[PDB]
Amino acid sequence: SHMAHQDALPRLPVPPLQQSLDYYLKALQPIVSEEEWAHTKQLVDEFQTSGGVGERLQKGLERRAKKMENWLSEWWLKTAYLQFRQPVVIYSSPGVILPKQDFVDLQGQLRFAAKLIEGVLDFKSMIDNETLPVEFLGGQPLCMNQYYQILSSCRVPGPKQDSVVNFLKSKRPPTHITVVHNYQFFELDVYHSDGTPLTSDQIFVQLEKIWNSSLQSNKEPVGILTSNHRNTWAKAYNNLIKDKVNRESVNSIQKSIFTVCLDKQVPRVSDDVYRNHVAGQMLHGGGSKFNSGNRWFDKTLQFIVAEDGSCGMVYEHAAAEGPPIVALVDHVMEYTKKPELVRSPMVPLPMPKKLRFNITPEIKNDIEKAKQNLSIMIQDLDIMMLTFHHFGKDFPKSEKLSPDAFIQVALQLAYYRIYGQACATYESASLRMFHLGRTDTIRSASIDSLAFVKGMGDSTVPEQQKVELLRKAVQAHRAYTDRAIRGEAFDRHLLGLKLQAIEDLVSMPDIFMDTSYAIAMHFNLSTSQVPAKTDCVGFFGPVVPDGYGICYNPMEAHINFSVSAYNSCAETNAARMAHYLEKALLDMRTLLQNHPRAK
Ligand SMILES: C[N+](C)(C)C[C@H](O)CC(=O)O
Repeated sequence: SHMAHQDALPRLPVPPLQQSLDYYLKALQPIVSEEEWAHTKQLVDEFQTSGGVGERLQKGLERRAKKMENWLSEWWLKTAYLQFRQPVVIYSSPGVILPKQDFVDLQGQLRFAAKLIEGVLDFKSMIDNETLPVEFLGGQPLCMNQYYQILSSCRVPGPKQDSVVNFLKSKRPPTHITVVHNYQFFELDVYHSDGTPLTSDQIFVQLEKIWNSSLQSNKEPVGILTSNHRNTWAKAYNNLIKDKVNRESVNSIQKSIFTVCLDKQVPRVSDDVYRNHVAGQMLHGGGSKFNSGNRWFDKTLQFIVAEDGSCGMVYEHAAAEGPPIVALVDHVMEYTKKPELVRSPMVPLPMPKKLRFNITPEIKNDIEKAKQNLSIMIQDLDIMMLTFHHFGKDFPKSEKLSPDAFIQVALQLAYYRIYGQACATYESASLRMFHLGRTDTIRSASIDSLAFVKGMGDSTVPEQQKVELLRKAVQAHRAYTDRAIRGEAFDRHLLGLKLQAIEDLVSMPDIFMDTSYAIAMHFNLSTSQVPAKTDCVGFFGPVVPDGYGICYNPMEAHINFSVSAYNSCAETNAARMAHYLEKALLDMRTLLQNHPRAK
């Protein structure tokens, strides 16, 4: 947004070596053995010894920060996503489920879909004009650069590493979106000649023509190719755009402000697994026979409107971060409720261009391969959506406790109860207080948390002592959260030293080849909060085979949880973890309330 605003932002810092290495050792203690900790302790010293390797790398990062807006920007985007060759589906692109809608027929589906498009465009006008209210936290400005990445962009396959294209602010910014129905894509202009955007009514009419221009699911699901392994997809992608029409269709999708998916009717399932499936539809689409082919997963923003009223979205992480999405969601959902205006007399409206795809025996073979790959993926994903009705932010806040810290500590209590030990845990922290900041790591497994979980279950340790261990565990977490937000966390900084070493062509340092670093970066628990005003929830796959993906939205009197795991690992089960997590949240409340402070 405002130039003055972004110009006042502090630039991402490089924390002091001794600081980050100290925090590093503290965070390792709860997850490694003493031998492993002792050895890592020795390696940590050698790394920071006078005139040693650590210093040369450290100064490298400091120089790097003087010559760049953000010393970590390109590096994070590159190593976390563009270089991640796993399919973006389930493994990277977050899935979001919005509050169900009440439409009961097709027309209601097109109507809502239309309202939503107008909603996003209203949100877009604010971003174009730079009128979107500048944001703050505690009184510190927050970078607004993430709002410019989510629209009119698209991930691009690469034989070695992908890339991201953005056209929001080009000479001829896009004015069309892409709509896909029954696997067929269309190019729909959402603005008139005079810049004014179409209306909810003008949109609905266009979507109707599209619906008609694809009555049957009688075409190849080209789009499903975007969900295969990035290396496989890069080859199939290249072979796909060897054709002029294909290339032109693809090109149209890449520049489209965003994509809207009008899903087809799917079989009915028992109620107790209904939410689970809906999430599946938003996360991955359900598979080859359902709506997976009704997607273009490279697209930064994909809004999904189900046939049964459900709806949600899925964004590609390369160019999308949490904050923008949350803001867009809240603003759009609210807009779809704001009463319209008298129908703007209808003016002549063109036919939405259909983006055809010439199929060849090779393009068709890749598609069959993509169906098969995705199918395996879905069959391995274990999801359990938990709606914690017991309480939300109200309880923790009435106890003068941060709800996020509380939930995180509950999760630690739940994991320990199941496995009898703690594990490397990750919780997304927003680095937005700094120019171009995306995220840093908050480590939920701490000295205090383990102390709390052990004691919590120790028959000898008194309830009163348990409650004190709990309060310490929560506060420790909150502090870490605040620290990570101010750039005092250490994970990104450690990554930087390593990358700096590689860049300078220096032998990989011992500190990184260390078993302890392998364990510290192997996140059996991957988490993130979605602090939305809308009663929605996010979800994503575990970052490790034997791990869980947990995402939550704390509401006032309840909490929306998503828990994911992989079937290929017998030691992890979604339901069980969700079941324990609930019990952990409740035992924590019971414990807190039975041992108050004073009167
Ligand atoms: C899901 N997870 C934590 C892997 C990615 C986060 O949503 C974004 C981040 O932490 O950079």
